[PDB]
This record gives sequence, structure tokens and C-alpha cells, in this order.
Amino acid sequence: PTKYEPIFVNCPLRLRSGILLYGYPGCGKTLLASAVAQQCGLNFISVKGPEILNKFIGASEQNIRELFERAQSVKPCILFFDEFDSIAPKRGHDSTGVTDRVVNQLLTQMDGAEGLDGVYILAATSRPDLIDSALLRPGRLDKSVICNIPTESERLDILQAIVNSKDKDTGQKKFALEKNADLKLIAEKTAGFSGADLQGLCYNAYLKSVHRWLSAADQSEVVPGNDNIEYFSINEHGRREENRLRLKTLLQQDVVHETKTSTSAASELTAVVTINDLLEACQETKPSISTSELVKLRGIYDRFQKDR
Amino acid sequence: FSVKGPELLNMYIGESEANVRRVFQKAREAKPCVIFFDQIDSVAPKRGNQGDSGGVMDRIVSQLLAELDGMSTDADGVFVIGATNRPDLLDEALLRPGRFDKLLYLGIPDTDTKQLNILEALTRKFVLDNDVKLIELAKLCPFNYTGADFYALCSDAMLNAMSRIARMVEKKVSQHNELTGENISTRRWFDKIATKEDTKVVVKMEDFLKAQEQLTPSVSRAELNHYEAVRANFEGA
Amino acid sequence: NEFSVSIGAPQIPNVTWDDIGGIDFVKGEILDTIDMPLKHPELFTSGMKKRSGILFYGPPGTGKTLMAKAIATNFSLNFFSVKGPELLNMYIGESEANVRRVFQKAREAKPCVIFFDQIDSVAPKRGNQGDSGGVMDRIVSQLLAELDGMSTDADGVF
Ligand SMILES: Nc1ncnc2c1ncn2[C@@H]1O[C@H](COP(=O)(O)OP(=O)(O)OP(=O)(O)O)[C@@H](O)[C@H]1O
Ligand SMILES: Nc1ncnc2c1ncn2[C@@H]1O[C@H](COP(=O)(O)OP(=O)(O)O)[C@@H](O)[C@H]1O
Ligand SMILES: [Mg+2]
Repeated sequence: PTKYEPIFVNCPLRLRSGILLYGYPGCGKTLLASAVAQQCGLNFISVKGPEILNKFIGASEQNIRELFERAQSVKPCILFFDEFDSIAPKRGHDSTGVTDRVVNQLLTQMDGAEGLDGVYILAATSRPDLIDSALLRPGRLDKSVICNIPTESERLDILQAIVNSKDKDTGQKKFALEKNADLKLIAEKTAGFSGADLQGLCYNAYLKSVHRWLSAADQSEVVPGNDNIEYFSINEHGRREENRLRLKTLLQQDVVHETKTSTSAASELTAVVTINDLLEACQETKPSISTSELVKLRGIYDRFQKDR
Repeated sequence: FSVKGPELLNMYIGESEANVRRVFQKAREAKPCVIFFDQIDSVAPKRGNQGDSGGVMDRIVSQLLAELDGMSTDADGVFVIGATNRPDLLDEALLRPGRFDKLLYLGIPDTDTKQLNILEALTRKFVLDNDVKLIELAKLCPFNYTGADFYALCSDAMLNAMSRIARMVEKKVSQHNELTGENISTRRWFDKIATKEDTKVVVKMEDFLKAQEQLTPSVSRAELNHYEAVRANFEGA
Repeated sequence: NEFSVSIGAPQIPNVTWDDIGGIDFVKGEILDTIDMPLKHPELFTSGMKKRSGILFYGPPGTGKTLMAKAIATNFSLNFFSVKGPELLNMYIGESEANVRRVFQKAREAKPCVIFFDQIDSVAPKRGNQGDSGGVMDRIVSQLLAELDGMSTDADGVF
């Protein structure tokens, strides 16, 4: 609707019903939408979570209306209802009218005067049961799509991106290294991996990799340093002969003016990542979920389509 | 001119009877025509429990039970055409022979439909190049299916035609060196060539089945449809 | 002390860690976890996440509240105690202000430990109820979101 639409402006028929995304919990959504923000229009109104459920009567029905208005009235703009725990988990289960009328608000806002269809739509809920609501109608939200825990294999892409993507027009790496070997077990066999090891495959493992550069050897043995007043073999008098406190009685000669040295390099203080640090990291696996949930969630996944 | 039923409930203390009295006044102020009413779950009158509970709110239903039924019994000018689906959420203090009867049901056609032909007839206004109408193969869909997704499938077919012409113009861009010094200025090129070809539609690729065979799950076919179909007779009458 | 009395918290860190007996390499890993980002900053003067928060869930009668002030004393952390429910107030629409206040005072006292004692007082089940979304939910979810979403960049607080 924005790359080819400008060359196919005739735009024959129905508008796009946006995003009916779902996936596994804790993953798979905002990391996409926040980047899609590069071309959405204005920086979209990512309001989300409980924020709709203001107070007993009217307030949510005011705010949602002004939300859609102030979103569209400048430019195309997404929203971020995400989980339907925000709105419309079921009919009933309400008090004073907080939810169910604002559900019917949603069904009436979604028509007629969006300004530009580049409003799209965006829902992103985990665990796409607990909706049971008419907004699944094709003219109200688009087709369902899953975000899921894959096989390990894409972890190599994930790792290399995380290492190399974040840049300051510098070609910097978050965790600089030269590859000591191929990923081997890391790409394809790294753990039981039923739950994903998430950023926790790199977080803390980073500090472990830093320890082999900052704590081992010198810092565990001496205070390393160079230039300035420095240590000297003063040899002025015996340390303890006349009394137990002769040592360091005299003060230093001068205060330092200034000194210059780079903060980091491939030579020093960098992360020096290795395959065996990732071996330690995967030994310290913490899978985000277990099959005792996925046996239920898999049902919740597959029953969401072809089934209701 | 219709009640917009979810909106316009004022929160303010004892105010909102004003909005019901105003909306029916403004309705009657046009002599001849109906008011649409959404699901009555827009009002969701629910006999005092597990919800609004009739206490801190009664102000809409306590008026609507009376005054528009007075008009309805004089039976002139203004008429109701509500679209209820979930009577289990409603008190049935309306929806009854004593006030607002004619609980009217149709169901969803099983498979024998002229609405497939009317589907074709409304994919029309955009061209199908074939001489044969080729509609009937859509009935390869498993029966009990005939919902609004008919036009979601026309949308998917149109998007497939769009994808075809998009990759065709991408091919033309790739070979644009045949008439420009570089494969450049696409955003100028399409406008300065403009050799018609103005998204003329390509329903010939029959891609409505190519969508339908995915079992496009925005259709509803579950036991919930059977629930509605049975309770419409068993309680909806 | 005059600063802490006028602007900071009452009852400053004031106890000998020597008195917290019996805790073992558990206190080792705890203390090292709060020591190292405080006094070995070359390993920690970096943009990644760095163990910004902890919680405790032991039964009563093993002293948590004591060890919190003690570890704070071990590195002269700035100290603020949320004494339980005093986030609450009459004014729906303003009671959340004490939450922004917590990060205001923390940011004003960069090397700080923030301690929610009896956190249950502002932490029901996050999946609380199918009843109304009362103030007890709106305060706690906003707090959890903000303590997830801010000071996560302005590193330094605990
Ligand atoms: N080294 C120690 N090891 C274990 N317990 C100790 C130690 N030193 C003191 N205590 C005991 O710990 C008790 C504190 O128990 P606990 O932490 O459950 O209470 P609290 O601080 O009132 O709790 P809360 O965290 O719920 O506010 C003190 O009464 C004290 O007797
Ligand atoms: N490649 C990745 N795989 C999984 N999670 C990621 C990845 N990259 C970033 N994240 C995490 O995604 C989180 C936000 O995504 P989201 O799916 O909204 O999580 P949640 O479902 O918990 O809200 C961030 O905390 C970020 O650290
Ligand atoms: Mg305590």
C-alpha cells in the first residue's frame, strides 16, 4: 500500500485489515513493529496494555475515540493493542461496563473514515485463545499469523546480527571478536533449547568473556599501569625498624597534569568472545518455557485456525 | 440516522436519560425512516447481576423499556431493525411478544447459493478476461461456509492480480535499460511512460480458489455456528 | 548525614555487616553482585544491561530487611525505603505521582538502592481479577512497566 500503491494508485477494492499477529509468549512482535515504524507514516501511537481501562464508565470510550482521531488526523498511524487482555478477551467478565462496551466501541470505530487505510491495524497477542469475539471477521482483522520458536539454526543469524548490527557510523561491534572457530554446536545443538535461550545466550556471557580480558592475570596479580609518578624503589629507610609505621610515611612529589589513552581496542578491554565462552553460556541455559506449557500452548496455537 | 448504540452514554450523575430522549426525538424528527440498533449488547440489559447490575446504571434501559415502546405500540413513522446475536447476554425484558416481537432468523446458506453468482456479480465492475464464468469451482469449499469471506476471497484474488502486475513492472524496471540510460528513476518512469496498463484487473488467474484452499480461517464454521443455528429455533422464537 | 536528613531518607545505612551471621556463599554471590558494579567499574562502564534488580522470597524469620541495609552500608549506597503501602492516596489521577517520585529521587542520588519492603502491598497477581480494573492494578502495572522501561537506560540505580 505504499511502495507499489504510488504506481498503482487506482487501488481497486477493499482496504487492508492490518495485522492479526499472534505468537509464542514474550517474543516476536515489538521488535518488528518498532522497525516497521521506519515507513509507517508518523511515529505511530504504540499505546498498549491496560492503559485503555481507565475508569468505570465513559473514560475508555472517550479516550479510544480521541486516540483514533488524533492518530489518523495527521498521518497514517498504527496502534498497539497487542494482547486482547487489553480489550475484548470475552463477553461478560466485566464490572460497571469497563470492557464490554469499549469492545463495541472498537467494532464501531473500525469503519468508514480512517482517513488513510495506512492506519492499517495491529494486534499482536500471545496465546491467541481467549478472544471469542466477532472482530475476527475478515473485514475487522486480517488473517492469523504465528510467531514461533524455531529450530536453533537461525540463532547464528541472530548472533551475528546482535554482534554486528548496532553501529554508530563506526563499524563497531557490540561483542567484537575474530571467530576462533565456526559456531559448531552453537548453531544447531546448543542445548535442549525447548524454551529459547533469548538474549540470555549473550547477556552475562558477555561479562564472562570480559573476565578473561580484565580479571585474569594482571588485575588478579598487580595493579597494571604506565606513565605518571609510577612506583619507584625509594629505598629510603627500613620499613619497620624504629616503629611499625615507617613505610609510606613520605608523600608523592607532584600531582599529575593530564594523560591521554584510548578507552577500548581489539588489543585491550574488548569482549574477545570465544566459542568456549558460548559453551559455558549454553551450559548455563535458562529456557524461557517448558513442554508442560507448550503441550497446552500448542493446542492453543493449532486450534486457533481451521478450528475457531 | 442510527443510534450508534455503544456511544453517547453520559457518565454524569443522572444526565444520560437526556441522551436517550434526545436521540429518539431526533429520530422521530424525521418522519418516515428506521433506526439501526447494532447488537442490543450495545445496551446489554442483563437483569441486575454479573455486570452493570442495574444499580449504578439503569438510566438507558429504564427509559427504553417505556417510551420507544409507546411509539412502537402507536405503530407509526419509526421502526426498529436490531441485529442481536447474543441473547444470553440480554435480560429478555425486550425481545418478547409483549414488546418488540418478531425474533427473526435466516441462518447461513449451506452450499446451494445464488450468492456465489452475486459474489461473481460484485467482483464485477472489475474485469474477468475469461469467456467462461468459472464461478462454480468455488463450491469445492466444504459446505456451510457461505459467509462474508466471499469478498475476502475477492480481495485476495485482486491482491494476487496486483502482485502479478507488481512483479511485471519490477521486470520492466529490471529491463528499463532498454529505454533509459540506467535502471533508475522508477518513481518518475511509470508516470512519464504511462502506456495505459492502469492496474487493469487480472481475475483470469482464478486466485480466489488459491486463497480458499488455504482454509482462510477468518471464516467461522465451528460448533458456535451450530449453537446459534439450534438456539435460534429453541429459544430465539 | 545532614543531606540524608533534609533531602534523603531517614534511618540511613547504619549497621555492621559483621552481625549478619550464617549466610554463606549465598551472601557471597549477593555481595559480589552488588560490589562489582560499584567498585570495579572498568568491567561495568558499558552500555549493556547489568543486574539492575533483585527480589527476595524466603519465609519469615531469616532477616532480609537487615541484610538490605547492611549491603547498602557495605558500599555507602544511597538509600530509600518504600515502607509498603504509602504509594496509595485518595486522589485517583494523582496517586501514581509517588512512582515517578521514586525514580526522581533515585536519579537525584545516582548510586542508590531502592527497597520495596513488603512488596506484596503493591504486588498482587498480575493476572488479578475479572472484576473492575481498580487502582490496585493500575498502580502496580504502571510501576512494573516504568521500572522496566526507565533507568534501564540511565544506569546506576538498584
Ligand atoms: N544473621 C542472621 N541470620 C538470620 N536471621 C537473622 C540474622 N540476624 C538477625 N536475624 C533475625 O532476622 C529477623 C528478621 O526476620 P524477617 O526478615 O522475616 O523480618 P522483617 O524484616 O520484619 O520482614 P519483612 O521483610 O517482611 O519486612 C530478626 O528478628 C532477627 O532476629
Ligand atoms: N531475536 C530476538 N528474539 C527474541 N527476543 C528478542 C530478540 N531481540 C530482542 N528481543 C527482546 O524482545 C523484547 C520485546 O519484544 P516482545 O515480543 O514485545 O516481548 P514481550 O512479549 O515480553 O512484550 C525485548 O525485551 C527484547 O530484548
Ligand atoms: Mg522487611
